[PDB]
Amino acid sequence: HSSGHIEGRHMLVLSRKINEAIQIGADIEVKVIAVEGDQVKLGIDAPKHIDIHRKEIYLTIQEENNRAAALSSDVISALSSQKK
Repeated sequence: HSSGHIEGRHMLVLSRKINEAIQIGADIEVKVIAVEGDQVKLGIDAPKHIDIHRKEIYLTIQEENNRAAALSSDVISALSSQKK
């Protein structure tokens, strides 16, 4: 009550056609290689922790998301139902 509530987790997709691994600031390290149709992308999933950075943000993944962002994919952008 007043916190103590699970605000879930988030996996924010980073598109990288290099299948390299992203190790930033010893907070986030992982390469989850997924099929984006014809694009290969990694994604960072976090237990909704706080995003630590130092001088200049080293993440820019979950701090762009942290709830519901659309990077290197664009789910629906305008009209999330898509009028069909």
